[PDB]
Amino acid sequence: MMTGRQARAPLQFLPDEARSLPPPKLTDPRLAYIGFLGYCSGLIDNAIRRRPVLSAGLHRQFLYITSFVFVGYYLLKRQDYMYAVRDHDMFSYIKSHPEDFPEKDKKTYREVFEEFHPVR
Amino acid sequence: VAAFLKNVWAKEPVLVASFAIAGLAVILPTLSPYTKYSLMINRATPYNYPVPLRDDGNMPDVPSHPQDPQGPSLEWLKRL
Amino acid sequence: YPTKETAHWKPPPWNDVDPPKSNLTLNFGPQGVLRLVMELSG
Amino acid sequence: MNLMITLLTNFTLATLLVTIAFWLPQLNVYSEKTSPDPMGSARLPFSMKFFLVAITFLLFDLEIALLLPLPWASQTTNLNTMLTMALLLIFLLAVSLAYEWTQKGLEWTE
Amino acid sequence: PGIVELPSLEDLKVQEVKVSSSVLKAAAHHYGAQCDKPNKEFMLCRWEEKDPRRCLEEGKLVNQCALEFFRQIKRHCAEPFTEYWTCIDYSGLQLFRRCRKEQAQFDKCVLDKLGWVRPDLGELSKVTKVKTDRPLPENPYHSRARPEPNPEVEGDLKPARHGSRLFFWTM
Amino acid sequence: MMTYIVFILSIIFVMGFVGFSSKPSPIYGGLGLIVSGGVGCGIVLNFGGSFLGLMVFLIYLGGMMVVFGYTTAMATEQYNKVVLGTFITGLLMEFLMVYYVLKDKEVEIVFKFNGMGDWVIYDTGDSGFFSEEAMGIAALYSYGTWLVIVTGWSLLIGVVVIMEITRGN
Amino acid sequence: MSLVYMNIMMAFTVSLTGLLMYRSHLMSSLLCLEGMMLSLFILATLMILNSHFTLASMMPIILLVFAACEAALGLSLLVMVSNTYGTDYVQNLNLLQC
Amino acid sequence: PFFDVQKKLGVDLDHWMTIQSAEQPHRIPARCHAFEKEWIECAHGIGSIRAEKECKIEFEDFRECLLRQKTMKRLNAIKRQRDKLIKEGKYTPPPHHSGQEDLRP
Amino acid sequence: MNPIILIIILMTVMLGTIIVMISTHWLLIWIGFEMNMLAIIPIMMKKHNPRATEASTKYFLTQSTASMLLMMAIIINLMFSGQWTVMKLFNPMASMLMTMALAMKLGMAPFHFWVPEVTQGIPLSSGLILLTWQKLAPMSVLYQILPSINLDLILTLSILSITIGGWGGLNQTQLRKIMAYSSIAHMGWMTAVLLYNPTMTLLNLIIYIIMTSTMFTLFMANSTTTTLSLSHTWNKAPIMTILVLITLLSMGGLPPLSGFMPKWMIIQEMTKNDSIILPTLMAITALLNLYFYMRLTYSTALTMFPSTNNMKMKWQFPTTKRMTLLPTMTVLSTMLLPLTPILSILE
Amino acid sequence: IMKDVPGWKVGESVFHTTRWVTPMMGELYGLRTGEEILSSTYGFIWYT
Ligand SMILES: CCCCCCCCCCCCCCCCCC(=O)OC[C@H](COP(=O)([O-])OC[C@H](O)COP(=O)([O-])OC[C@H](COC(=O)CCCCCCCCCCCCCCCCC)OC(=O)CCCCCCCCCCCCCCCCC)OC(=O)CCCCCCCCCCCCCCCCC
Ligand SMILES: CCCCCCCCCCCCCCCCCC(=O)OC[C@H](COP(=O)(O)OCCN)OC(=O)CCCCCCCCCCCCCCCCC
Ligand SMILES: CCCCCCCCCCCCCCCCCC(=O)OC[C@H](COP(=O)(O)OCCN)OC(=O)CCCCCCCCCCCCCCCCC
Repeated sequence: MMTGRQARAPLQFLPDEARSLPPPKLTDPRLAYIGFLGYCSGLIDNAIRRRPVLSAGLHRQFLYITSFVFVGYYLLKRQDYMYAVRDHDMFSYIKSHPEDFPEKDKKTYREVFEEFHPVR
Repeated sequence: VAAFLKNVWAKEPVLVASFAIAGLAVILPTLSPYTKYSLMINRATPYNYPVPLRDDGNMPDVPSHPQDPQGPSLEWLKRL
Repeated sequence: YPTKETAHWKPPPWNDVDPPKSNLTLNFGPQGVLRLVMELSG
Repeated sequence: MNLMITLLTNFTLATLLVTIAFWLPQLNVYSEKTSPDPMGSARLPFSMKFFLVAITFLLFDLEIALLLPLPWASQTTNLNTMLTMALLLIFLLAVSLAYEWTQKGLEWTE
Repeated sequence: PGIVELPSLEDLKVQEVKVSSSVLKAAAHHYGAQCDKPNKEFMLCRWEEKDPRRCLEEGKLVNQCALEFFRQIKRHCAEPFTEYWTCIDYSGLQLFRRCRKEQAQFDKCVLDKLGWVRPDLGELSKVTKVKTDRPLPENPYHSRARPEPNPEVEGDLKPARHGSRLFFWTM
Repeated sequence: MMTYIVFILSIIFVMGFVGFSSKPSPIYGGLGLIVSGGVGCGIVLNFGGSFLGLMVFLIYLGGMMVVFGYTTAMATEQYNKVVLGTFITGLLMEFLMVYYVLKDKEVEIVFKFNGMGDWVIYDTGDSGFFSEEAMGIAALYSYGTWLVIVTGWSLLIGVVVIMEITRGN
Repeated sequence: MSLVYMNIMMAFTVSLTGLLMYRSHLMSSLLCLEGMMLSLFILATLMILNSHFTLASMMPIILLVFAACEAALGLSLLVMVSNTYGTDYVQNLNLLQC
Repeated sequence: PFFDVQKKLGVDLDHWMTIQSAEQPHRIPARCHAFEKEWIECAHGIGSIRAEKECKIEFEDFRECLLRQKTMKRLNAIKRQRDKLIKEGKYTPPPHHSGQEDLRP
Repeated sequence: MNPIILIIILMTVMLGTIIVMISTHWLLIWIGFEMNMLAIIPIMMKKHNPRATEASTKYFLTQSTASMLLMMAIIINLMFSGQWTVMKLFNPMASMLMTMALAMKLGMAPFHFWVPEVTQGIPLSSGLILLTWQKLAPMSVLYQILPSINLDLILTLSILSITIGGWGGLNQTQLRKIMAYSSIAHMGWMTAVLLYNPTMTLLNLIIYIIMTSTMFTLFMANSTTTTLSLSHTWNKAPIMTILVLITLLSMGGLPPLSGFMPKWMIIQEMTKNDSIILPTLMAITALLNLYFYMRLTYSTALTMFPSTNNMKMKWQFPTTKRMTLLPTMTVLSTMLLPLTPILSILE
Repeated sequence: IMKDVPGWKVGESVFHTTRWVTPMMGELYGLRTGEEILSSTYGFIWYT
């Protein structure tokens, strides 16, 4: 849908204007969930090779957690960037086309007549 | 590097001549002084028409006639 | 679900390797003189 | 037009000579010949090596087809790029030949 | 669409240079030196107008300046020229290299009686400059107005309002 | 008649494909594809593609159909109704196309096609001291760098793949 | 459009339906496949020579070479088939129904 | 996925053979160079959705340059009316359309 | 095979797919498909039995026919457009032929008829390549030609692929044919959302590649190619039964798993476009796929089929197989639905 | 010639633009004899 937006600057994971946006905190619940996925990957890696699941390879489990947090941080940054680009294009388009977005007359319910349907 | 080269020239001279001729073919255009003249002759061969320019008023290096002094010269091609 | 059409189908082999299911004999005859029977493998 | 006339003339001369070769000695009323090979009746054994030299021909002939515009390509203005790509094509033909060598592809028809 | 406008047959009548290709090629370098100016006016007009109907009168000047080139050969040096284009005319590829003594006689006779100098190797292929009085074509392609582009992106980039807004995800 | 000659060659071309699409035997199929390659080469020659037509001879016919007839002669040990029926079917389809486009000067099977001879679509200028086709093929080494890289790599890999899949090991 | 394009496209469809309706042989199939490639060569060539698009004149040669290499691959596949059953019959290639 | 590696790295892998209006060897123009240049300069930057309706004139000009279908249809009409008037005897060709006029240059 | 030659051949497969992805010229698209087929042929004939040679012959015939229809579509595009940009197609005949050619390359029905054969004939690693990596390049071309794809054609191919890949796997006891009919159904799911939102096409492609790579990696880890051989896993490797359980419950689109993510998002982009009948019928037809996934989980994880005596020997040897990315893919193919709005990275 | 045909514009350009278009072979040598046609349209190709 937005393929013409990211075509003037192709193959940029995070563009320069992405730095205008606030990055996710390191205590992001999504980033904590991806770290939990790293912990689950470490436990499954010890379970498939018949290792003590909590004991064997604390260095390996720690690299699983670290690698998934590291990849997921940049994935969350790009995610927040692309939703901000979506909203920026939306708001610029509504501002540039006022005739396609008229201000509606908000009527209170003293004028608004709804048909009543009795439940009996 | 010395006994190996004489050994492969004794056993397989066709392959030694092959790799020697191919190695000269690779390295020698980078070392030849006449490689530049190939470029300069191929770009000086006029396949198309030299479409002239509108004299706006300031082109001091473009001639008005082919026999004028300014412009590209090929005295290097005649003399060599 | 075996039907009447798919009833002659046996399952494939376990290593998926099927069985594969002669060399040339020449007569360089008389046509001194000598007859030869050649068993050639190419 | 001259070339089409020349091809038609050569085909007509060849067909005339072939017709004379296949029909002039048929008029001989010599004799009917009663009951008109190293292998007797065995099937033709497939040789893998003949097919290998044919496909090696086909692939190196494709590399030749890439090499055929070189007398025209030497006339370019981008001669460094042209020289690099020409030496790269002949080098890839040589790498095809070296790989055909060292994996025993050129064997018993070397 | 519209009707294409062609010139009448009176506009195309001109005294044609009715000489053969060997006569042209034998007289080629002196034609390129001496008939330079209206030829380059014509070819500048021909690559700028991109329409031969706008280039006819200049072409007539070419067809005027060529004939004065040949009459001035015919008034002074018709015999060495004829001997030269005959030898050019014999060859199948029309080689200059087969015909150097006839070229030498023709160039000697032209340099004596008319003072014309043959162009050196590399000169007739020079890109020259032409001083014209005709205006530059502001639209030689007859192109119409291009469509106006889409509006750009501008301003600061605020974050997404209430996150992604995907059904229930609060970030 | 002579102004339609490419068209006439093209008709032979279509006939040649029915010479082997009906598939009589792979050796008669090879012969039909050889005659088809010759007439299609002539079609290429008549637009001015001399080098491309000689590629059809040297590489398609003299290079590749040689290998088809070679491999076929190593099979199909040496000694139909459907073949002749499909052959006359395709022939009658093609001559109905000929008759329609010659009686109407317009036809539409899938696309619209003119019925005049294809000499009309040509250019009325000269290319100077070069063939534009020859110089566009000479451009393979200066402008066509990436194309030469991927083509030579595919041919090298083709040699490697042919040696792998025919070894049996 | 031009009248020769009609015949080259119809030749492509004839060799298509020949390649899409096998009789017995795999070699006749590869012949129909290379007839398709030949018709593509002729058609691309007549377009590129028609429009005087100069740089695409190297295009059909490439279209030859790759596809001719493709043919080589198919021939080797056929030979492996003929190194199992003794023929190149397409009805012998039914071990993968189950 | 259109991973535009060429625009990212600044290399020109295949853009040169893409259009007829590109840089050709020895400055050879295509037979529809002007029509394709006009269609490209019309349809540039505005997107395909706008370009299908806002550059229809340039694209019809360029397609009719390529295939010459309106031109050949007009030649069919002229030649067929000429053949009908020849068959009816209402028309004769001129001497310059018979080969008896010693062509121009 | 020589491992150097194996590395060069796999790099040539990847090179052909990348050349399809990164090129702007149609001849380079065709060249990428030719290079990809020409290099993947030895990966299919790796073990050198007549099933691999037959499978490679069928694959060669279908992909060669698709490449010829692709080049014909390209040539008709040069007729009616005079140029070579990989973009929309300027003729509905060339659009139809290119959509047919890419449907033949993907194995979408009714051109699906080579996918359960060839995947049966070739090893599990080459079938993994065929069902994951060989779906990338035609979906890239379908991504870039979608302004000219006819709607009824792509939706007919999509629903026909979903229904035929659903009814295919119900009769199957061979695991590679199960993954093949699952491939046909999921490619129908990918191309159905194509003209509406191709980001969801990319999301479905990525999640399908993750789940298929997980299932083939489990099949290679356990060395099982049939349902009844996969049923021996609990007596040998009990964790692998849990892994095939959660991955096959993921592939059926059961929440809260990640394989529910694409199809839901597909419905989420098709009810916006006022198509209500079509995603409903597609979702109901996906229950067939989930039924034979449940059949496999019953045979493997949720019951215990009888094993043999020689299994007691295999208790004494741990798995020395390089199960590459199997924990990573197993986690990603199951626990990714709370990260559903990550899909905006594909926009 | 085109006096009888209703609605015919003589010399009407089939192109929308008023730019000069290079004449096609059939536009120039259409109404002429087949000898001049063949000499102009396959003369150089068939020459020897
Ligand atoms: C001074 C500098 C330092 C400052 C430090 C500040 C922080 C201090 C505390 C440090 C720790 C912070 C932790 C993260 C923040 C709180 C996140 C949270 O609770 O979100 C509430 C979240 C929404 O509730 P809320 O009332 O709207 O928001 C409260 C806050 O404002 C929530 O804040 P929010 O609005 O920003 O949340 C954003 C959004 C809010 O959520 C939403 O917008 C709704 C959509 C969420 C996803 C729903 C997916 C549904 C389908 C899949 C179901 C998955 C399986 C379910 C569980 C299976 C068993 C594990 O979250 C997400 O989109 C992330 C996805 C869900 C993960 C939540 C974080 C997990 C961290 C630990 C991972 C360990 C495993 C956890 C369970 C894994 C499955 C979730 O709750 C849920 O969605 C329910 C699911 C469970 C949530 C996880 C609870 C975290 C603690 C777990 C400890 C026990 C672990 C036991 C062992 C392992 C499992 C067996
Ligand atoms: C860098 C320049 C360009 C190089 C690429 C272009 C090459 C052009 C020529 C094409 C060559 C294609 C074929 C190459 C095959 C090489 C492998 C080979 O033949 O090895 C076997 C051979 C011994 O032969 P054998 O196997 O015994 O044969 C049976 C009959 N007796 O083994 C040998 O005979 C040994 C062969 C290797 C050593 C040769 C050394 C030659 C050195 C010449 C002088 C230096 C030249 C500069 C370049 C050096 C490059 C190494
Ligand atoms: C918009 C999308 C753009 C594109 C995004 C990226 C797409 C990624 C597509 C992945 C395709 C994977 C294809 C298969 C891997 C390639 C290498 C290979 O062939 O590995 C198999 C190999 C063969 O070993 P072999 O000796 O043949 O074993 C036979 C048994 N004796 O070795 C083995 O058999 C070892 C056993 C384990 C192998 C596991 C391999 C997993 C590979 C896939 C990882 C997941 C995909 C990447 C992450 C998601 C990205 C979408």
